[PDB]
Amino acid sequence: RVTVQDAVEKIGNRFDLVLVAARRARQMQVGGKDPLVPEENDKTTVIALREIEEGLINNQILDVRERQEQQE
Amino acid sequence: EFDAIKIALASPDMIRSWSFGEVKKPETINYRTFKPERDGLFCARIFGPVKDYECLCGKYKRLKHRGVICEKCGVEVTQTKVRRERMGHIELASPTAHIWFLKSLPSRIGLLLDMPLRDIERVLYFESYVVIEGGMTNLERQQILTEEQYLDALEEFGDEFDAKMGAEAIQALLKSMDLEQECEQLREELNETNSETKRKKLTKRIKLLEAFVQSGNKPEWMILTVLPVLPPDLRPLVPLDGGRFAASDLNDLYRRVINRNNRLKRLLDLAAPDIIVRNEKRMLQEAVDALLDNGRRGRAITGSNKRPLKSLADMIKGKQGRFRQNLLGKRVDYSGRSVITVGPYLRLHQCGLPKKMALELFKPFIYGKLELRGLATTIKAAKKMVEREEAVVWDILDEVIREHPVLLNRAPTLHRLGIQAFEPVLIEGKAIQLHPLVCAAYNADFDGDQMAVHVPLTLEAQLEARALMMSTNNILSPANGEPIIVPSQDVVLGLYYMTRDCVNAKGEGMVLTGPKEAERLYRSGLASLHARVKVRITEYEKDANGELVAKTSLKDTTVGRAILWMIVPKGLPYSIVNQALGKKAISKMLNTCYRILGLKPTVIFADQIMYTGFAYAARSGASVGIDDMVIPEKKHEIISEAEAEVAEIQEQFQSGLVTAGERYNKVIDIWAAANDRVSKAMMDNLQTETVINRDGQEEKQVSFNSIYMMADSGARGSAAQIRQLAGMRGLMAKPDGSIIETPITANFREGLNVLQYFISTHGARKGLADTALKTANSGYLTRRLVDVAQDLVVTEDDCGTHEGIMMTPVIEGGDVKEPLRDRVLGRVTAEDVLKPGTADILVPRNTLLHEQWCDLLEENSVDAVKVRSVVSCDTDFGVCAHCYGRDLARGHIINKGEAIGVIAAQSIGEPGTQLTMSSIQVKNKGSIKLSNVKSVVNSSGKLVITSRNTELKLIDEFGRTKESYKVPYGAVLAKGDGEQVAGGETVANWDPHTMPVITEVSGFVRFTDMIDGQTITRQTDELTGLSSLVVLDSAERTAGGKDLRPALKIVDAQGNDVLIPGTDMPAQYFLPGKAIVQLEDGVQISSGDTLARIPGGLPRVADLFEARRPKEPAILAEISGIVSFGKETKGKRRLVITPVDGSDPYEEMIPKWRQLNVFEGERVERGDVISDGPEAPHDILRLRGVHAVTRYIVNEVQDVYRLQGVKINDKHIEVIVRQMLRKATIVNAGSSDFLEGEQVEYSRVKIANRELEANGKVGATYSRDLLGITKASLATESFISAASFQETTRVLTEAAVAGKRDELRGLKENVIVGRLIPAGTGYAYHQDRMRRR
Amino acid sequence: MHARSTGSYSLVTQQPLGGKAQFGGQRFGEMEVWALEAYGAAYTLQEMLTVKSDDVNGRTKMYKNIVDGNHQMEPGMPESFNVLLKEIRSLGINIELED
DNA sequence: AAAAAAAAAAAAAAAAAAAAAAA
DNA sequence: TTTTTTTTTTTTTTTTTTTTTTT
Ligand SMILES: [Mg+2]
Ligand SMILES: [Zn+2]
Ligand SMILES: [Zn+2]
Repeated sequence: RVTVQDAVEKIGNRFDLVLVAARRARQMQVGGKDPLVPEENDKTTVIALREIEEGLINNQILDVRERQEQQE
Repeated sequence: EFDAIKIALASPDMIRSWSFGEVKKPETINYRTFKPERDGLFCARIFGPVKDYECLCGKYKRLKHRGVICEKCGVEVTQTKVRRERMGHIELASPTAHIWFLKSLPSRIGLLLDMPLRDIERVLYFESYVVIEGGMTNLERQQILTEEQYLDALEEFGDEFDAKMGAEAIQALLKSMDLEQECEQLREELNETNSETKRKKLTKRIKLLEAFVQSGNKPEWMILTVLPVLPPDLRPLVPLDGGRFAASDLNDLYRRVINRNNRLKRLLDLAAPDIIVRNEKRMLQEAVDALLDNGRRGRAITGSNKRPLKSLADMIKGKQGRFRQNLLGKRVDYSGRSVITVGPYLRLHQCGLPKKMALELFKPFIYGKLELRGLATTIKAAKKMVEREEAVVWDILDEVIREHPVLLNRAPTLHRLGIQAFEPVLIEGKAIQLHPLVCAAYNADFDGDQMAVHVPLTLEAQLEARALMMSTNNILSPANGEPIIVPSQDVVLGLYYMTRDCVNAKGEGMVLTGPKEAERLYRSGLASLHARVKVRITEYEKDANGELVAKTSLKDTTVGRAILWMIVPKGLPYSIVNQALGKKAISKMLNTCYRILGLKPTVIFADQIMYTGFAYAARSGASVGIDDMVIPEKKHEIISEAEAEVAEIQEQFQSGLVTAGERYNKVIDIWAAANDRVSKAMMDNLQTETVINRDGQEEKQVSFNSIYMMADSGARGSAAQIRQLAGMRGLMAKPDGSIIETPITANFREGLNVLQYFISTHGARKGLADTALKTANSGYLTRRLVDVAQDLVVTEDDCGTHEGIMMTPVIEGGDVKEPLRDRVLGRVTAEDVLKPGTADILVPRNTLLHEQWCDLLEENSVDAVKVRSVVSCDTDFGVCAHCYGRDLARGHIINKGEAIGVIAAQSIGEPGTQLTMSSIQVKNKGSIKLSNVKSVVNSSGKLVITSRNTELKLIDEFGRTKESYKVPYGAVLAKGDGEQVAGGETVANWDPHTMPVITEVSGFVRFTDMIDGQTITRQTDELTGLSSLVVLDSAERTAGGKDLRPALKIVDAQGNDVLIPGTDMPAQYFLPGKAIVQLEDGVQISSGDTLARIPGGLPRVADLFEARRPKEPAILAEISGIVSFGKETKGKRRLVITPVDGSDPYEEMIPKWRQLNVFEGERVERGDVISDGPEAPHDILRLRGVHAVTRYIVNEVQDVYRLQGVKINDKHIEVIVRQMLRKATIVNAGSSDFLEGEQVEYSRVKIANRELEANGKVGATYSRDLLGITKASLATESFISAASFQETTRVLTEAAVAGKRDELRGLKENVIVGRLIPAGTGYAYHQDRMRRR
Repeated sequence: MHARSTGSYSLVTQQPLGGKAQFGGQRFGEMEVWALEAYGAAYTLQEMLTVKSDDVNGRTKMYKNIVDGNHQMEPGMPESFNVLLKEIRSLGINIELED
């Protein structure tokens, strides 16, 4: 990835984008839980941004999954 | 994990609650062993174990009985670092006063007990017995007594009377006080008081009582009874190189205090005579004061030598003060440095980082990815592998830096772009390469400039460096919307060369194909690069709604132009590149690509333009041979003619026909004329001048001379400098500044002479020194601005107001420069834009004015639209997102959080060093418009203006103002309002000097009250050799005639007294003093008869921001009404204003020398300039109010910055203004405690009115007061910040006594304490944390 | 040129030792702090101030996370706040926290 | 008397007096 | 015409060598 304009409108704020992407990247770095999109030698953080742009990752989704496993 | 901070006076139980146990013995060590004597100053059980996870007894050992209090030695088993925080306390034998509240200067204890500092110190330091409940005696509670008076009091009433001497006496006084009764009585007195100083002191007392009431604090804690003791580590014992332990400097204070207190306990238990124990208490009070802050009350004690020793308070003061510590500067790790080197072949988001520096920055990352991969599992093996330069470590380092943004920071970081962040790509050697295009924001120049490389460690920081700061997400700089990735020096020369029309060259006259065959033609060398030829470019224009509509057609172009067209992305139209792309058209092309196809295509297109510019610049080989600085052949002839001219002028001056000054001015003028001639000649020889065959006859085309090619392209060097290279290099001003009479008559190509060059050195060195000084000047200005702007942060999505300023194109005296386009671009409209056609709403109310809406404004040509402004947004401690507009760094509306104060301050900063340290002729087609119009047909027949502040505008045929000129009073106006005035009319006309007394009607002159010899004099003016009457002022006229005012009760032809048209009173024109009444008595005047012949750099910006009042301010009419010269001759003339709408309450004195533009009696609206001259800002707020001080400050400073070359958007000045005037004086009691004399932050009074009107209460009115940025920074809303501005002890004392809770708001308190800077990621994090609660 | 990752630290300031003559890293002066504040970037500033200036525990923890392969700061108030708090509490001042 | 350790290398507070205003 | 209050303008106070202390 080079620019992050596509991710701005997906999470409108450009800072909540940063923290949400950091949440997903931390999940994908040591919290296992491989990315849902293929990687191209990309770091975990860029994969998080990529999936955010793909729309399949958002703060709501992360919270839903965290709550679901916290019920376990 | 820490919301707002609270500070308050500590209760003794609080102090004892801050300890595990009490110290009771002053001892340091055994001096034989390391024995921490029980209850010692470093007691093990009060502070912790000396060695980690140990008991002094040594029973338990190092983990097993962890966190166990040894039953024998009574010591926890924890790490030695626990010793760092375990506070202790020393119980005082007697209450002892706290010096800080005694000597806050003004003392808080003082007004708390409302006693003179002298007597309170007498009682405190044991030389007087205060009276305590004097009761039924001649003495009274507030009274004090010296020793003899106390003895006498004991003699007379020594049965029930009570009086004690010492700190404990002050404590008892504090026990005897009921602040509620004090509140009631002092508010009553404030109601009774009239003396403003009396009200001020009483309100100081009432604010004290308000503090103690609202705050939970109680005044009795002012007198300490338990002194806390810091943990031993924070006061390190620092053992000397011997058996003794060098007990710091504070520990010495503890030694003295503890010894004195133990001896006081001993004396109390033994009950020694009162004199000895009184002396002991005095010594203990002195010792405690010294412990608090030694050197404040008495002479500071010292250490071993005479040199004074510090104190606990010094820990909160000075450079080592732990308030201003994270601000001085931190040598951050993972840093770097290097010299810089150009980096073509890099993309626009890559920074070539050296190998030898990238294996010492990402070292730990290499360790991680190396040990994890198993190449060397143990860490020490990984270290020895990297230091062994083994080939695998290069691969691992490449992997880790695959995507791990680095931050490249230039030295002076004025802009917010000066910490841009790139991806790394590894080169060899040692030089931080750097993409060429991004050399502008940094401002580096590759002549030794050095940039530092930081790295973000934590994953959040990595995502920030890739999202918020990456070099490819900052095409638009903060201040000015247009791009700051703009092709600069060689890329533009390459583009220019690659597209230029040559009349005839190889490949002329043919039709090839689309661009591909054009590049094929050029590479093969068949067709020259410049070849006017038709090709088949196809353009994908966005004519349809978001659709690439493709159209192709045989279009003329140049072969090079077709070649360059391949780099333009799809969306742009072809004509975007068909000119000869300069530095202007190229930036316009790049900006258009931005607006039409978004961001990422602009980055791709900037890369491509830089590359295809460098390549063809090289293949051109544009080189500056000396022979291409052509000199005019007419130069010597023109200079000879100028020399003859000055010769004749000088000879004529020698004959006396022309004075020295006129001769000098004429000489310099003719030198300027000759210089213009030579400049035109050389610019004509350089430009054009290339005559060549076109395959038929000859014709001329724009030349290809490398100097002219550069200058026309705008690569580097405009017409002025090439003029200096070939034409005369001007007239260099002497060191004072006066222009030298004899200019330099030799360009650089020809030689200079010792005299001429020695002259040029003057201007050169003056320029250098002035730049060196303006460096620090701009630095100071930025610091003040960011000091008063850092408070803000965009924290509200919408304040839902309606009071947005109304923006109009700004007219510089007939020279409208900024249309409504810019100064309303993006900023959100407040009211729905209404088309000039009635009832036709153009755009809704709360809508963003992006480029298309601006285009709609242009097509409708709206001359005024109401735009929301941050100068007045209904928010508590921030500023509405909608009310700010676009961020002007990304385009969309500013998202919640992004700090604008430190955006503004820097944008109004960095472009500071660039800052340098009779009749109107209508020129356009339009109609006459007049503002503040009160005119009438004159005797001359044209017109006379009877209004002072009249202004004349030229409304174009579109119904839009274009030109505007301030019409002086008593001006001859040929036409009137509402008459067609095409481009060329000269309607405006007036005397540039003199202040004529025009009589708007006819009537015979009458010297009613103008007695000759007492008020006027029939003086024989020998200029025209005629007798004229001259009015005499108070000094010139007789004192007896002083009352006799020089009135002119004109009488009409019928002889009746001329009443002013529309008034019953006579037209008794009171002429001013020293006026020249040319007309005589019995002369029939006419309309407008003239009777009395009455006669940039940084500092300006700082003055405008610092609200520095002018030295001779223009005086305005504080209230609407008719003016009346009141009492005179009292040093300053007294002037009264009589509101015709109401009473006449307002009057004041004004200097006699300060001339008045208005006569004795004239109906003047408020704001009428009583006198002209420089205009103060603060009075504009006083009268015009907010939304007018804005349109003054923003207009003035943005004019000063538009003066030179820069473009500071108005949002930044507006937020600095908002921060400037966030405090208002209270106008009425309303229903809250707010006294009229009090001044409080405008937010506080705003919310006060909000909550009072929500209920049945009544709000308190206010008047917002302007404060200079230095003044505003001195003013504070957060005690940590004010601590950051020194006077730390005063701030702490005031906050503690007031119980002044402080928001962790604004970006300077959080940095000092160290939490998340609550602006961006920090702000979202904090709001999330609050939400989870 | 002068790189720096975890070289010799200072005496009393306990920051990384400054100066080219002793393996020093570039100084992060105030104006750069403003430069970061203008950007929303906060964690990078918070780490330029705490986990790479003086926080020994933070420094060690961050080094552990980096070598262990985890990119994560440790959320919590810098100990400098705690030192200042105890300094004030030395004086008879409550200086308590809030929510 | 020699050696070792500490520190040095204009702004504003207060008050006298002059001038205004009220009795 | 005399006294009191308020203003304002003037004054005065706030990394190396040497010095003081210790043996
Ligand atoms: Mg340079
Ligand atoms: Zn023990
Ligand atoms: Zn607003």
